[PDB]
Amino acid sequence: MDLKQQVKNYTMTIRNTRPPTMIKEQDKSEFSHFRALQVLANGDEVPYEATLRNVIHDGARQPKLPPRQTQKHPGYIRNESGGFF
Amino acid sequence: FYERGDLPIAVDHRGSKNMIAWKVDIEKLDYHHYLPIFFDGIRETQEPYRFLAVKGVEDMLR
Amino acid sequence: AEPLVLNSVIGFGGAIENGLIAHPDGRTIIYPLGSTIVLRDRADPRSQEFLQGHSDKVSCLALSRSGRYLASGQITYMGFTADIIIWDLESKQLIHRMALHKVKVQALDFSCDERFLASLGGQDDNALVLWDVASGNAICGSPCNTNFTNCVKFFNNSPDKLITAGNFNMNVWTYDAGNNKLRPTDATLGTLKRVFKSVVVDANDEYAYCGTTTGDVLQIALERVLFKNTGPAKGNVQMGVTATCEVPTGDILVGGGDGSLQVLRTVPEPSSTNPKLLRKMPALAGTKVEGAITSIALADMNARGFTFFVGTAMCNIYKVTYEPATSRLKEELVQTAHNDKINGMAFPNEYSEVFATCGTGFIRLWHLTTCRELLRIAVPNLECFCIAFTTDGSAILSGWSDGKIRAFGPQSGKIIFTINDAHQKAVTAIASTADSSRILSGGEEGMVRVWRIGRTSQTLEASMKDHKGPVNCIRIKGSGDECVSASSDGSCILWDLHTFKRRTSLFANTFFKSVVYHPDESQLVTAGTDRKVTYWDAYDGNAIRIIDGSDLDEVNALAVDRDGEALVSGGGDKLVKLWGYDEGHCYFVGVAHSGAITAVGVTPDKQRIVSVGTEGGIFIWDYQRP
Amino acid sequence: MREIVHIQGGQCGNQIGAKFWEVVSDEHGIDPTGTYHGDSDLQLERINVYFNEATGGRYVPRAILMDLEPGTMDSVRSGPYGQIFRPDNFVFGQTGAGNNWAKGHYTEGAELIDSVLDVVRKEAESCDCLQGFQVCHSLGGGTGSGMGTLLISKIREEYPDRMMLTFSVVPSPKVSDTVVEPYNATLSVHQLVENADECMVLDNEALYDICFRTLKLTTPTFGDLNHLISAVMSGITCCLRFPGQLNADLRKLAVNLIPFPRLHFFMVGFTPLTSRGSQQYRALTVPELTQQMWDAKNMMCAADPRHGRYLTASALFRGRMSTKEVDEQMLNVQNKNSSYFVEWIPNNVKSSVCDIPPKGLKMSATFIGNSTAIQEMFKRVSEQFTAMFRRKAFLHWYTGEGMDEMEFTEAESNMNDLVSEYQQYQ
Amino acid sequence: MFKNAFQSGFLSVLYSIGSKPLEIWDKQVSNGHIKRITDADIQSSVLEIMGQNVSTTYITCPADPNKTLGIKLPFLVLIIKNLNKYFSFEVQVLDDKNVRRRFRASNYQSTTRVKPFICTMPMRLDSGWNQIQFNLSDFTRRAYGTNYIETLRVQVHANCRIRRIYFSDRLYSEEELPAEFKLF
Amino acid sequence: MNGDVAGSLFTSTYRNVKLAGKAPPAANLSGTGSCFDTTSLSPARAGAHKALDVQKDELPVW
Amino acid sequence: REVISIHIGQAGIQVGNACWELYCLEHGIQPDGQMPDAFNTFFSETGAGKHVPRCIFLDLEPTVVDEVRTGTYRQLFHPEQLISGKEDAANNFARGHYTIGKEIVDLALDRIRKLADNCTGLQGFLVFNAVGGGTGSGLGSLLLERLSVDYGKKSKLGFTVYPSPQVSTAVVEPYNSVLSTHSLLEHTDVAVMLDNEAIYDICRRSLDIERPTYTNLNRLIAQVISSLTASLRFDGALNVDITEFQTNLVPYPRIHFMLSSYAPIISAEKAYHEQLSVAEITNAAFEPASMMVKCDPRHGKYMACCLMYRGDVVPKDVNASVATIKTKRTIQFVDWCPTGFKCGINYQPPTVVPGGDLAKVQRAVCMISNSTAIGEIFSRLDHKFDLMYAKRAFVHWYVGEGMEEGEFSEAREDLAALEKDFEEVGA
Ligand SMILES: Nc1nc2c(ncn2[C@@H]2O[C@H](COP(=O)(O)OP(=O)(O)OP(=O)(O)O)[C@@H](O)[C@H]2O)c(=O)[nH]1
Ligand SMILES: Nc1nc2c(ncn2[C@@H]2O[C@H](COP(=O)(O)OP(=O)(O)O)[C@@H](O)[C@H]2O)c(=O)[nH]1
Ligand SMILES: [Mg+2]
Repeated sequence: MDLKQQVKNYTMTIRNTRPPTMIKEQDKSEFSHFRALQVLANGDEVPYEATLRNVIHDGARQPKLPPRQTQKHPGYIRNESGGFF
Repeated sequence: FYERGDLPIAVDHRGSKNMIAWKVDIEKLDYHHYLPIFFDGIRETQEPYRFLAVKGVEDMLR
Repeated sequence: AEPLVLNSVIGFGGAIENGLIAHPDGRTIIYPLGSTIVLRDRADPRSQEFLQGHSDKVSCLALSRSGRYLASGQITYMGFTADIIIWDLESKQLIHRMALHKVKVQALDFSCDERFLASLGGQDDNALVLWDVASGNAICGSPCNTNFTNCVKFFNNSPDKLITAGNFNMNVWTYDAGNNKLRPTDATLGTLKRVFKSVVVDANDEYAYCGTTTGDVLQIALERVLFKNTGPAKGNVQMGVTATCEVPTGDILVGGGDGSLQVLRTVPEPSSTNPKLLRKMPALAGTKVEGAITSIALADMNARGFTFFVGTAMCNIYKVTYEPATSRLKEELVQTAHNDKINGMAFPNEYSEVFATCGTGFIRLWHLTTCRELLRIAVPNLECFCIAFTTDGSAILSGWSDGKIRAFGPQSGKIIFTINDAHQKAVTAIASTADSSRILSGGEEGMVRVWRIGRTSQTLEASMKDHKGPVNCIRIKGSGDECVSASSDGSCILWDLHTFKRRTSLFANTFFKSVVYHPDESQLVTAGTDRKVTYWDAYDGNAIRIIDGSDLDEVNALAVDRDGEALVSGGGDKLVKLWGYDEGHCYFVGVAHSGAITAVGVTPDKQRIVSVGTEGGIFIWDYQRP
Repeated sequence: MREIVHIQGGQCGNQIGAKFWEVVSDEHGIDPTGTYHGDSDLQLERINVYFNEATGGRYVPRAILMDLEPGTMDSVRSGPYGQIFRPDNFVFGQTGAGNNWAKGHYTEGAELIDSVLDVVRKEAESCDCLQGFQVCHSLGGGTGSGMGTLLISKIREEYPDRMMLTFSVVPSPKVSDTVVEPYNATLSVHQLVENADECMVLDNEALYDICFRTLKLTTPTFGDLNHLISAVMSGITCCLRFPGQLNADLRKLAVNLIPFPRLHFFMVGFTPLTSRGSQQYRALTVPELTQQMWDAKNMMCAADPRHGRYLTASALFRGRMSTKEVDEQMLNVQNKNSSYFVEWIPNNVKSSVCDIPPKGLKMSATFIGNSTAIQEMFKRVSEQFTAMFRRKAFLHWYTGEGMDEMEFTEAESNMNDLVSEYQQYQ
Repeated sequence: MFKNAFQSGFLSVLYSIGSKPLEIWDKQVSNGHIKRITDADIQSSVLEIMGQNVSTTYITCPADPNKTLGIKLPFLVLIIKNLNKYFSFEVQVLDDKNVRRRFRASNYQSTTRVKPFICTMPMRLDSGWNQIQFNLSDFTRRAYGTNYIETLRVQVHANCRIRRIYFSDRLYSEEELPAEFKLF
Repeated sequence: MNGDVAGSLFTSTYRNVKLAGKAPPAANLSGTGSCFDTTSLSPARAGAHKALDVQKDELPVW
Repeated sequence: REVISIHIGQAGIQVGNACWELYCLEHGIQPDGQMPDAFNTFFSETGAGKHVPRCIFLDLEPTVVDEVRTGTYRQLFHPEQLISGKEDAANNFARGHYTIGKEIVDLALDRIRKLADNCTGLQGFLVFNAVGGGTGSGLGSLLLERLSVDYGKKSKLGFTVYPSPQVSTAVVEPYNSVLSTHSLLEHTDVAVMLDNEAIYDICRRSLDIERPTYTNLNRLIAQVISSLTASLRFDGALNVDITEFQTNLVPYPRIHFMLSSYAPIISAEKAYHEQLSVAEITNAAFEPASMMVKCDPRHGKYMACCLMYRGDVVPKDVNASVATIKTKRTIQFVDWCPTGFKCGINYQPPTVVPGGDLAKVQRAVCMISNSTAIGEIFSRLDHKFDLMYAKRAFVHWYVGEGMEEGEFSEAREDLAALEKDFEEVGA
């Protein structure tokens, strides 16, 4: 409707046409990290830095909660006739 | 031009072959500006467009 | 009964303030694991003997200047006094145990002449108690403030000490043996209302440096306790200053709350030709660290540079060399581990030196032989549960708390597929079948689902809801027909692939936790919170024999050898049982995982046993005959 | 998209606002220096409501500080989360009014309000689609009540189509700090009923009472009282800043709670409030929240709601909850205590759910009740005012500055017809 | 961009009252400055572009130079303040022959030239605030036999105080104009 | 265009020294002495730009 | 045969968030918008390997809308379908119908214009709105007015959510509901009521979830919509179209308010429990414990009834079932309609949604009927409407927007006239 939303829509149409990307962010690279593994298996003197490679995905938007309890102990509450839901 | 949306055209979607709801009246329209547009649209084969083009040409000529 | 030799150990607690501490002499680092402190040889990664004795998590550490005596305190259940334990580092023995602080002991500190200890404790207690080290006695105590206080430190002459609030105050306490009392004088902050985190006393007691939560270092002149110019002139640090150490020169190395290190020049200077001093200009903006800094310790004395060991809330020990000649910090992380509790681990079929350990927000691919972690992929804020490889090495399946099953590739960690709704809530068990076309899932709802993974789509086949409790484990057979599901109902169900149906149901008084097939599908071994291991006949279902092993608390981990002669068992206690299969016999090891062990396995080539406990630790054992 | 402009007046307003921006910054995960350091991405999408983005990825608050003495400004920049305010927002006098409503509305206003208006107007045009103005101030002080009240009048003269919240503490005789409390409160009330859209009346006696009984704290410093008021203000705008299953805008709250343009004085509550010693023996369920919510000892006013009727009420929940539990609980409290609601308005309880709880808890709520027991408070002040104004006590520091006696007589008339119309609807 | 938008009777491309007025515009400041100040005659925030050389400092409408906004509205309306300095503004338009002409209205020239790609026009202003209406379609029909199709980009130069530049479809009068587009 | 220029003196100086927190340039106080007594008037000229650069030996050679 | 579905308000968009999840689940469409002829009534396939729905979500707050924009179905919807204003109507009918409607409605209908133009065999419209809110009632009525002046002839299936008698989450919803009904009368052709108390009881009683959120409500409402549109989507033994409800259920041009129901609402364990046949589910679809609107039809008399069936259903037993029911006297019909039933059968069974609680049932029934119980509901709303208007409460918000008391009085007497018509027809 407004100029703000219009430019948002333009960007999002472009972003939807593109094929989905598996990684949100990429640390180092698969090839550079792979070589470190090779020199580790071949011998020694490899810093911990090179072998450890990390990847970050989208994951949930929400913040983190302890899990919600849907049901309490069945002894407290029953449906109209009875039973434990 | 239809994408831009400056054409006063819509589909009735009747039980018979649908007709064109003309927003403005057809008689007072400028033919110098529209007839070439509709006649150029006859080449279309996509379902939403060719029907409008042919029916508009028909109606204007009548 | 004979103890099992303990090979390598990976894991340490970084959440504890000022936890990572080094030995004054030679080669020794020491950090707190779940509820036992762990010594390590600084030179070679060979685990040193642990110091047990704590009822619950250790929450503070302190070392004498000489390095003879060590003190630690724990956090306990609400309403039970926490005790400080003093160890001797020549004879590793609990010498003194003293319990005065109600809930938790906030921090400890030794005197320079090692004649006294200081303990401040309790987010609610807020009482400072002075102890003498000669005997487990307390000299005098005083309620500190209205708002709570974080850290204390002794001077370098040691008649006096200084303490600072969490919230809004700071005092210097002098001790006189005339009244046997503590006299406080509070600092004179002009208008500042800062929230202090850490303090360090100088090498000659002229000033002190306290890191506020606003993100600046505050230099407090001692004796009159008057505040002096603030910290970094080039803006504050991105979070609360949480770590502080003093360089042996006239310098201070401060670690901000977001993985930032800075060297700060402490000598004052007036600029703009004024009586006013300018702010402490940072001599060196050290390179960044991924984790929130919590612990800094000065490791070594070298004329060409100074090395520091830096802990992080992400549990990444870094070594950093500071070269004062050319101002630069170089950082190399030497160990990493899990920050939170871990649950579930995985083994690739007939492959040895790979681990899949997944805690909160993280999947980690470990290399067994050296323990050097290889690959870690993180979903931002989610809880991981049962992790499992596929029988073919491609997919690594992982359940999550939001109810989504995700599969990743072992190389490059690229997510291959996801089920935007596997269950209504967290899924707790996931298992791949030998042909890697089917996948079994179980959430807390108690429903077992089967998914056929197509080459581009994944679809759900019939889903059974026998259980009323959360499914705790799921184990498939060699052939695709049979899978058993163990839930907290007190029942274990056997299912049928060819017809999504049940044959029979094993029943126990207590909820079944872990369940394992005997090799060659002769029998089932089930372990639960009935404290009782149970054998079952695989075919018709019957209680063969009930072993009362580990009757004191619940047993939740069963692993079986590849032939089936031995059987590894975890427990609610801290010991790992190693049974013979045909006979109820023990070869167990006691002293490990200060927190309850949650999963255990044995490598396919039968050389090692691997255990993971409720604290972030993975303990590689040596496998032997039963 | 919807924008709240915060205005703080007087010493109380400035210290409350200091805690308010502290809690808000903690919810949206920005550090006390002004950089985002949260983890979830729910917090990025809704900081445009509260923090104009600044170069350096620094989010500075959209607040206008307003007082007359450098003492309070020092105390604002002093404490933590003080370096995040924009220094030019400190619209600011030099001497101080000090418990003189005439000095806050005729002497110093005439030369300070052009400046504060220019910053407010300039801050309003800094955001695109205004939602409303939100002022926190007192009714007893001079620099807070008088200055803020003339500001309210000028703003409602400028932007008549935007909502208006006033978090105003009111005097109580038991906690009576200054002496001309009725002289300041009456004239402020007479102006707030004609300019403010709705007013969330607070009081310090009820807060101290709450910290004595329910919290069971020993020494309730002002840091704690302002912390509770801060939690209330964060509860009232959780809905614009976070998605939920039943979103309740501020204007949505106004139309549900204001049946008549003058019946807009609320009483506020907040739950859960339990000591540490009892934090472990309690559960986190909607009935546990609701029993505490409708309790008369959890209102933040010195007015017993059982001494009157509820015209309308509203409740804003936060946390992963079950709407069936929410509605049936409001159904039970409406059917059990049927005599305490008014009869000619069915369904007197508007409720809402948000999907994000405040930090440190599992679940929370917030009660806002337009009752007719608030006329007890206004009677309690107007009777003091009459006691003085029969004598003309303290009157000359007012009439000697430009104000006339007609202001006081008209204020008495307007307070009297207001409490008479509350009593009529009871 | 702007090709999938609605493009009703009014379309605003830049407005001086917002969280980010220059969200699509790419500023090019050299020997100059850009501000958002409050003018003393309308009591509102205006965007100010002022530089020594008029040719250096400007703000183009679509940020990425290859990306071009497409707008089919005939009339372009600018609300500017005449500061007795040199000021110009330029627009690209598409004809039916799929060629791109440029129309530059300048404050400091007298002649009116017609060139294959550029039509330079003189522009005279009053003293205070003023809204100008351009009538893109008619100017195209006059400078060339062709007619108007699309407006590809717009760019304004230095020494001007601008606010609410917007397109339209009709030569709207004041009483029929809405409020937020009106002057006072 | 300020209606009253001195209306900003106090607040603006106070703001720079305290609100913004910027270092206040505090010079040219030599010889002012105390209040209640006359400041000894220095012969220096305020306007004059007595830089008079002397790079005696720092001058490079052609 | 294609139908487009628009969603107006906070409720409408969330119901649609469940509906379109179920649709792509049925026709096997992954959420990114591609399959790994039956879909053609909902999803147009543009370009190559891409399916876009025939719907527009519109609202005035951006909150729930960009929740969809950033939720699971980002890639599915085309980003121009999701209209969002700037600020709410906020439970104010006049604010939603005159102030902000005048700017948003033209954009809305000139978006659905090119929707219908891309369509070829447009069957009709079907709208989703809650009349208790501000936008769903205010600009929903404005959009319905302008859609009727545009097309007029076409059927507009309205699945509206009404306020329950005692369970309520608003205060001015009597005002909003009456002013919406004043336009709901003469603009829509077929309007289906869906309350919230009735569905709460259903998921408490049969689905036995004790803590149900709106998610579960929207899920089984998506089941009802899919169950009454599957006739167009799939080929059955006896299929009936959307223009049939226009003909077989509306005996008078103004009496179009339909009580809905659905059976079998059965949990996962009760599936193995109960022997699912046709006679009992046709019985279960008639008891007031399984209807979506909280009212008791025993007080009323039926005018017409329509029964959609899905799954393995032969017409013999449905003939026997409706035979037994027409011979029963526990429910009574009106004298103006001897043949009060209309069956319809489709071959495909209803699908299950992973994350739902409904088990895979081989057959299902969806009843859409006409009665005078609705004539009781409108009196219940009108009674509590005049209670508030007796004191002129809340009127100043509307008048301050620009409206008056004239439309209040005329909407009041309109429901009075409708009540007279219901009591006259029931005789
Ligand atoms: N069935 C169902 N009803 C809902 C849902 N969410 C809200 N409602 C109903 O919506 C009614 C109020 O209108 P809302 O939809 O919340 O908001 P609105 O219609 O957009 O009107 P405004 O809030 O003014 O914008 C309440 O009576 C709720 O019962 C839902 O998820 N499912
Ligand atoms: N809750 C709270 N109340 C305060 C605070 N400071 C002052 N007050 C109350 O404000 C009332 C008088 O307000 P006052 O200080 O005169 O406002 P001002 O002088 O105009 O800024 C007294 O009754 C105080 O109890 C505070 O920090 N918190
Ligand atoms: Mg709404």
